[PDB]
Amino acid sequence: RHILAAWEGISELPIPALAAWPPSHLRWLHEPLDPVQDKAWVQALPKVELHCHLGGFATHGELLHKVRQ
Amino acid sequence: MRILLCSVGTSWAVVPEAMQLLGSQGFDEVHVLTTASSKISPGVEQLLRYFEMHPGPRFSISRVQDFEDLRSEQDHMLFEEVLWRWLLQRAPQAAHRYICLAGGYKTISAAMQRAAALFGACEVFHVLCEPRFGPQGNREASTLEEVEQAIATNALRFVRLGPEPGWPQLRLLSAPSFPLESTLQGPVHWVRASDMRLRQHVEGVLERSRHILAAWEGISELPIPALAAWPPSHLRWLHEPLDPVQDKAWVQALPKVELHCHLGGFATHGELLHKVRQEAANPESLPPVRAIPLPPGWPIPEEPIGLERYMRLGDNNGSALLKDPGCLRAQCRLLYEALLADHVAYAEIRCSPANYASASRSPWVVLQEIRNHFQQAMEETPEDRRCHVNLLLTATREEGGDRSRIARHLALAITAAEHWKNGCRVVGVDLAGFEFATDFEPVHRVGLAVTVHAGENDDVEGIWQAVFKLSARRLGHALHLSRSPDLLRVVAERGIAVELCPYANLQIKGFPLDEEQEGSETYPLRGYLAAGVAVTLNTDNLGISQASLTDNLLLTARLCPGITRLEVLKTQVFAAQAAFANQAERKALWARLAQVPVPTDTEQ
Amino acid sequence: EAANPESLPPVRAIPLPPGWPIPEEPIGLERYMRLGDNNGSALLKDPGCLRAQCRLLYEALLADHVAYAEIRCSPANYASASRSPWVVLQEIRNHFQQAMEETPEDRRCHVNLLLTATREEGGDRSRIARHLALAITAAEHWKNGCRVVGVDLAGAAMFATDFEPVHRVGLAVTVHAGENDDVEGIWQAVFKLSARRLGHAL
Amino acid sequence: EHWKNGCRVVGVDLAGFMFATDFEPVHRVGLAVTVHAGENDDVEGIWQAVFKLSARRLGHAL
Ligand SMILES: Nc1ncnc2c1ncn2[C@@H]1O[C@H](COP(=O)(O)OP(=O)(O)OP(=O)(O)O)[C@@H](O)[C@H]1O
Ligand SMILES: Nc1ncnc2c1ncn2[C@@H]1O[C@H](COP(=O)(O)OP(=O)(O)OP(=O)(O)O)[C@@H](O)[C@H]1O
Ligand SMILES: [Mg+2]
Ligand SMILES: [Zn+2]
Repeated sequence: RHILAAWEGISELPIPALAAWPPSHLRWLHEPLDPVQDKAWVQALPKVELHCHLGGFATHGELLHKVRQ
Repeated sequence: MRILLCSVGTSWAVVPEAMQLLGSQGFDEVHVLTTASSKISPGVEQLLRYFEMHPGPRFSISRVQDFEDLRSEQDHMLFEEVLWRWLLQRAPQAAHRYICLAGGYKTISAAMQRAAALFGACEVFHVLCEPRFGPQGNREASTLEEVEQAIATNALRFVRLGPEPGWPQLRLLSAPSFPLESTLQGPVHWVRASDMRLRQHVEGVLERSRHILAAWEGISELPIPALAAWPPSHLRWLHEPLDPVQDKAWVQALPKVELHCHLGGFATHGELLHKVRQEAANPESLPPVRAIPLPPGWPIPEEPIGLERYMRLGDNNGSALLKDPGCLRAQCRLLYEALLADHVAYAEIRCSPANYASASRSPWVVLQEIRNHFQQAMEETPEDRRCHVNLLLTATREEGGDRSRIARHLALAITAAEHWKNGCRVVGVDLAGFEFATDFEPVHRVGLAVTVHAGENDDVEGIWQAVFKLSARRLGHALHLSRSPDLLRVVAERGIAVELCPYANLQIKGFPLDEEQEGSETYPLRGYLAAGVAVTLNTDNLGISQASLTDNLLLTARLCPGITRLEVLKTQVFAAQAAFANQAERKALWARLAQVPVPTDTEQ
Repeated sequence: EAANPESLPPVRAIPLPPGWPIPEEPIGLERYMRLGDNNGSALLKDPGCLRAQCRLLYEALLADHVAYAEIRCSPANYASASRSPWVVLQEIRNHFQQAMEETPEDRRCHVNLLLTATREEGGDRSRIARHLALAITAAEHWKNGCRVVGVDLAGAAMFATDFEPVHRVGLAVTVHAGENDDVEGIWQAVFKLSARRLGHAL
Repeated sequence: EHWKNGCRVVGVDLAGFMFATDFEPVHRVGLAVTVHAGENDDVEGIWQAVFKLSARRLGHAL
């Protein structure tokens, strides 16, 4: 059901696996992002990092103390 | 709102008992579909009597005039069609749709179940009544008093099979598109169906959905998403080697993309040359028709003839001939006609307006005339079949000659880039030479795309300089990429398209044809494809080569052994992505590409 | 005479230094440029305001008895999303050609055009490229009447600009001398840019 | 060229160059270049990174 319903307009979805998503979930995906309420969904997302300096990771706090130890 | 579309046959008690599935709430309105058999009459009067009292819900009766008994299968098909039409009409929404299948024949009950599956029903139940009624108390309620007793004694067990959403494609079918012929006869409706379009539409939708679900798995390996709706046999046919002969008609119908085509090499001989000459404005200035003999076996020469002979093979048209306005107009119109005959959806033509300028006609005038001829030809064609033409300016490097033409062409391109923002546009410059970086910073500063045209050399330094010095977004005739793994990897990574002209390459350079397996001299098309390079197949010169885009796509089957048809579709997609078009033209091209011809020889 | 009076910018208030035209003290170049901010690209993007400028200017040369003039224009500064730089130049040329032909051939001031490729304070050399390409395109287009006769280099990038193409099409080059005493600048104009005239070489 | 599996060196990021004279060797060997923008609100640097440094990514191009 879900795949056929979302088949029309499948080139507008970044990940092609989103077609099998329920239509209500796709409508939610098309709604503005909520930082307070969407913390868990973003936290569980598989992400790609392309800009991260190694020398600016543990610059203060417990991480810095661990690095020094 | 809550409706209940029930079925009545010899037993009319189904409807009154079905009127209590919810209980005290009942149904705001109910309907019944049955046959026109005479035996169904007394049940109809009993139902009307039952409706006389408890007239809370709405009431109506519909019988099929062409289906009474179960003595035929065509009658069964007609009954199914009428049931679907009546469900569409008397039940606009399945969310507010309660369906009862207790009444009707066994085939009738199956029809209600199948219709609920196809079009969806908010809830499907089956009404039951204990036989503790009637004489002897061994028969179920079959009269008004007995029906009320059953409804008043809780003698009706209701089995609900659960909601049933149906098919997304079968939930947006409005009844007005499937009208049912009704004839008011008293307090009942006599419904009839004209055509069986509904059943054919449902069957086609179901088959297409099954094909889509079967192809869902490998949806990222299909160049065009619309290929998932093909039958699995078709998708298997698409993975087999391309047949140069049997597949001619399938390739001829493909919507193709042309990226490497020269305006001056189109009508170089034959009848097209004579038509172009006849169109001339002043027939006296026409140069005499030189005698240029084609090599034996043309367009497939026995041995390669190099680039100088190939270029000289088209001296009857071009700079000396297109200086006539009428000849230029005929050239443009005939080129657009040839593009239309090949089903090309997007084409980039290469022109040298400075070569066609005269005392009274500046390069700007020639360029404007070419652009307006192509735009007028485009506008004279239906949008569904219209080939979109864009223009590239060729800034060639003469052998120690006129270097002012390069400057004139670059300035012309930079000006035409802003001049036109719709229809036929000037989208880039073709650099046939350097195979000079200072001359092209202005080209990059205004957003013009650059394509470098390799020729008469097999060096990788030229390709390296074009990629990293000229910032070329496409490469023409880069037949020696495999000879440098770093260069090939860079080309694949940066997404630089490679323009290949099968016939032109074969005639100028020469490659083995119809071999068995890929040797060290085979055409590099499949080696490039396996390396991740965006490869596009083009014509170069329609006239000098005597080959169309279809002919080149077919010859790829002999230059490359085992090349599949999915590979030609991939080349078309690569060309669509590598075109210098804007968002609107790109959308139109992608809409056109989504219509691939259906194979006809999928039987082996 | 604006065609779209609903788009004309408000008439900014610009005060002239006391003693104009003869100031009591040199006001520099930056203050000089700002003094003309009520006209130019602000007003000349209007098709109707670009005619009054071209006609109110030709009758100022007639009242001064000028016999030959070369006007410096920047057609790319007046180009909108619907009027390309070539359309603006196409119009400036024909607004001067039309005015010339409507004057008796005895008091007719002959007007030619120079395209000013001004160095920009953003490194944005796209404007330079468009003007140089426009001048090369208009050099061959018009052989009679009003003509584009050269480019005005009002300003190291130009030495990396490859001004050779303008030389190959027969265009002349004029260079404004910078506000600094850059003797090394006038040297490169004569021998690198092949300038045939020098502006403000004091 | 040393490593071909696992963790690899896939490119270099220029951090304030517009000057690609000493970068032809990196493009020759196939190393991708990402140009990292500075605190200056200039667009000429972006043009040089795109066409002079042949950058494939841009950092903080605001
Ligand atoms: N957000 C940033 N913008 C610009 N430069 C940065 C930024 N973050 C780090 N850098 C610079 O990147 C350079 C190299 O990166 P990295 O942080 O890994 O080096 P480092 O020697 O450990 O850093 P540092 O001594 O500056 O903390 C450092 O010199 C730092 O100045
Ligand atoms: N296959 C090719 N390989 C390399 N250069 C080519 C090829 N085909 C055309 N050219 C170059 O393109 C230039 C302009 O292309 P076009 O075919 O439109 O020629 P033209 O304007 O008719 O002039 P002419 O045929 O007299 O050279 C030609 O002068 C030729 O130098
Ligand atoms: Mg001003
Ligand atoms: Zn070619």
